[PDB]
Amino acid sequence: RIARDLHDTLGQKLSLIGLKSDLARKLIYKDPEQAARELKSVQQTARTSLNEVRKIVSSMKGIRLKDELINIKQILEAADIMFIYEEEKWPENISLLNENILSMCLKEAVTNVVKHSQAKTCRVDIQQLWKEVVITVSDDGTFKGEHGLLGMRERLEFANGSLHIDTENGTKLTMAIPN
Amino acid sequence: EERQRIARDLHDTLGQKLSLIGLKSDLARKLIYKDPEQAARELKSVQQTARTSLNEVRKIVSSMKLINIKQILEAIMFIYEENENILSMCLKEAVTNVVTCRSD
Ligand SMILES: Nc1ncnc2c1ncn2[C@@H]1O[C@H](COP(=O)(O)OP(=O)(O)CP(=O)(O)O)[C@@H](O)[C@H]1O
Ligand SMILES: [Mg+2]
Ligand SMILES: [Mg+2]
Repeated sequence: RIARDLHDTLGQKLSLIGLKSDLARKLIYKDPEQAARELKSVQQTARTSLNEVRKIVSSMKGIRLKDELINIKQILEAADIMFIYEEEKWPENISLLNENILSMCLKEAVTNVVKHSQAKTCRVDIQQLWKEVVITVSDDGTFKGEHGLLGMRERLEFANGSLHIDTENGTKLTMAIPN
Repeated sequence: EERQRIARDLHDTLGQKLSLIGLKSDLARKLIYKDPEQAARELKSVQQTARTSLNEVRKIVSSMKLINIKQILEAIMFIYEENENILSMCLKEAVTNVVTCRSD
C-alpha cells in the first residue's frame, strides 16, 4: 500500500538521483556541457520527489473532519444542490484515524449526491452520541439503483462502525463509527 | 499518533535530504568549470545523500511492515528467558545501543 507507493515512485526517483549524479561526475572533464544537463535533470527529479513526499505525508496525516465539511460545501454549491447544516455540539474526542475515516466517507457520499441524485437539496448532520459519532447525509432526489458504496461499508466495518442506505425520500446515508 | 509519527518522520528526514540534494547539485553545477575537483566532491556528497534517503525510506517501511538480537550480539554473550509494535522497536534500539547482556 503506502509501502508500494513509497518504494516505487519515491524509490525509483532516489535511485535515479544517485545514478545521474554519478554520471555527471564521470563527465566533469570529458563533457562539462553534458554534466551540466545531467544535473539540471538531477534537480528536476529531486523537486518532484519532494512532491511525492508531500502527497504521501498528506494521505497518512488524514483529512480532517472540519476540512471535509468545508470541502463538501464547495462541491454541492458547484453542483447547485442546496447545503443544509444545523450546527450542533462538536464530537468530543474522536480518534485522529477514525476522524479521517469519517471524512473519506462523507466525501464519497456527497459525491454520489452530485452525481446520481438529481437532488435539489442535501442535509448533513454530525452528532456525538454514546461512544460513537454518527454522520447523516440525505438528499431529496430519487435513488437510481436497486464500487464507492461497498467501499464505505468496508472502511467503516473494519473500523467497527456501520453504514445504512435509505431510499424512501431520496438517499439517506448513515455512517456511525466508534471512537 | 502512529500514522502521525510516520508522516512526521517521512517529511522530516526526507524533506531535508531532498533539499540538500537540491542545493549541492546546484553548487556542483556552478563549479563544473571554475572548480571541477570540488564539483566532484560535492557530487559524491549528493550520491551519498541519495543513498541515505533510500535507507530512510527502507526503515520507515520496515516499521509498518529474538533471533535477530541474538546473532547481532554474537557478531559479547547474551542471556534471555521467555503493543507488539512499541515493544519490538524499543528492544531493537536497546540492543543496537549496547552493541554480557541479559539490561547490560
Ligand atoms: N445519492 C444517490 N442518488 C441516486 N442514486 C444513487 C445515489 N448514490 C448512489 N446511487 C446509486 O448507486 C450506484 C452505485 O454507487 P457507487 O458510489 O458505489 O458507484 P458510482 O456509480 O458512484 C461510481 P464509483 O464506484 O466510482 O463511486 C449508482 O449508479 C446509483 O444508481
Ligand atoms: Mg460513487
Ligand atoms: Mg540508538
